[PDB]
Amino acid sequence: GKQIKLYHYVPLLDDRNVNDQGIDAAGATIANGNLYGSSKDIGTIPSKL
Amino acid sequence: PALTENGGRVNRVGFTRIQLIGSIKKFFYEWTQEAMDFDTDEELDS
Repeated sequence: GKQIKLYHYVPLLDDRNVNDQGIDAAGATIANGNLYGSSKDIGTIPSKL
Repeated sequence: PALTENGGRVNRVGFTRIQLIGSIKKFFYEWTQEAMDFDTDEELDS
């Protein structure tokens, strides 16, 4: 054809890693599959570590 | 065809000939460079 397709793998903590695979330490299926998500806030990450 | 001792102009015959007749009488395709190039099958021309 006349098109070019690529692939760019988003890292782990980048907020672009939206995943269905999410479970917190309590075992509940959370929606944020990228751990804390590089929110850069120590108000959340200690909880989301 | 009979005859007799005297002979003479008795049995004249003829011939003919027939005729025949015949004849001779008597398709293209086009394509674009973009068609051949951006096609999946590279043997399309063949």
